[PDB]
Amino acid sequence: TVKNYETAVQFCWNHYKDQMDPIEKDWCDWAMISRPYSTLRDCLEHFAELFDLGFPNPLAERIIFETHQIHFANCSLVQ
Amino acid sequence: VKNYETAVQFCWNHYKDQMDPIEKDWCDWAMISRPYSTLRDCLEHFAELFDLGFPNPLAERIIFETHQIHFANCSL
Amino acid sequence: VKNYETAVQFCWNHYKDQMDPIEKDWCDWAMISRPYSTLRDCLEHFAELFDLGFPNPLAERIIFETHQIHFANCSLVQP
Ligand SMILES: [Ca+2]
Ligand SMILES: [Ca+2]
Repeated sequence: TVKNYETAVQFCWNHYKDQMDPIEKDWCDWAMISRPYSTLRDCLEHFAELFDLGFPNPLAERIIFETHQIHFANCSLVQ
Repeated sequence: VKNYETAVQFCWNHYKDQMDPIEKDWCDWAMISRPYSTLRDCLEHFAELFDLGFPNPLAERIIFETHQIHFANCSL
Repeated sequence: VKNYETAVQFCWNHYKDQMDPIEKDWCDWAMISRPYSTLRDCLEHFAELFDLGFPNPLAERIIFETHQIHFANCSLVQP
């Protein structure tokens, strides 16, 4: 039922992974992958405002660092 | 505070003074967000005051810094 | 620039063109803010041009790259 920020962040991440898991072959398609990533960021900020925490905030930024390490860090910058 | 670099140091020290006594709580994400927001507000207030963009490379180094010393070892 | 990825290379190449002649000043924070602000504005402009979110993963990889090659080892205050 989502009643604090930590569990909100889990909610956002879970929705994000549901998008990212089955499209591994396109993680470095920068234009395409910008959509689910936007939905992650925006979810993170939406729930930051809902719980009156600022944005960015440390948990949100750990989450953004985590996707960069697991999805994007070893992508080529030109396809 | 004669310039941006010394304003950034001023911001950074008001932040640490808030953070050092509450090491136990550095991974209480809700709580810790407050002093962190003050640091960002400070970094941005002084950026505009010295007519520099935000984010900017020095402000970003301060953000990496606090992630490295306060939040890196935290369970998510 | 036929797409976002090539837009991001134009931004990045223009940035390096301004940075390379001022290597002795990469740690002059107030000074080096100008070319960096232009880089961010360039990344955001083309982002909005191609109706992608900003920030986005590719743009963030460029940010990380300048932090790694330009600013990682600078003193936080000049002598
Ligand atoms: Ca805009
Ligand atoms: Ca779009």
